[PDB]
Amino acid sequence: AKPCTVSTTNATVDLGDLYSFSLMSAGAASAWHDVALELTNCPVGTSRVTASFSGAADSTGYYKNQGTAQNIQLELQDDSGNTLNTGATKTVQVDDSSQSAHFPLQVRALTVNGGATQGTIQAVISITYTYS
Amino acid sequence: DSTITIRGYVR
Ligand SMILES: [Y+3]
Repeated sequence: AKPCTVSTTNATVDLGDLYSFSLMSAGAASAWHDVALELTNCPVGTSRVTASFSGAADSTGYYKNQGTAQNIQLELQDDSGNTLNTGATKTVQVDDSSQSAHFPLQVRALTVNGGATQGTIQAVISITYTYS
Repeated sequence: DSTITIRGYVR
């Protein structure tokens, strides 16, 4: 099927400042941050959009922090609570009333082993779309 | 097609 038009070329998630005392215990994390991927001008005949997520992951399985902060990972989930680690895919239905598709996602920082250290948090997740 | 950039700091 023909591809829709990518509306969300860039999406920035600013976690802001997180303190080490709130990231000391294993499993501790930051608050959830809304992130949406939107497609438009979907051609007639194209009813499904599949997003493929890809990014550098560390030994924990989550997205590796390319920043200086140690013992910190990044997690991407859909609005249903399902984790979308690197290699994961998600399929949504196209809205034929507006010819668009949307991917309501959530992003947060977390420390799997706890003991997060001072430093920066940086990570980039690439998304590629397939249509049917 | 899309890029999600995550940024922040740990104090
Ligand atoms: Y949400």
